[PDB]
Amino acid sequence: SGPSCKHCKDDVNRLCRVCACHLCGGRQDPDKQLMCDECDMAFHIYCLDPPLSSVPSEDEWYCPECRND
Amino acid sequence: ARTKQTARKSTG
Ligand SMILES: [Zn+2]
Ligand SMILES: [Zn+2]
Ligand SMILES: [Zn+2]
Repeated sequence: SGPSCKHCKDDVNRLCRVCACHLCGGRQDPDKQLMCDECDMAFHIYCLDPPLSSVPSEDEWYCPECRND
Repeated sequence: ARTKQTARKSTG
């Protein structure tokens, strides 16, 4: 499954949940978008702005469900 | 990992 959206061209006028926020799909501090490379799912960490304020991109990161394997 | 900053995109 490549990162490209075969169902979304990421138009500037329209926001895509796969390339943006799935929970709200809105523009909010997009630079702080966190996503698990194994999945195209991200976290409301930028929308909610929780104490985490940390980016695990330093190394490969897996979403909580990935580990629930 | 896959940070994917996501370029700015809105109805703006
Ligand atoms: Zn997309
Ligand atoms: Zn959101
Ligand atoms: Zn995952």
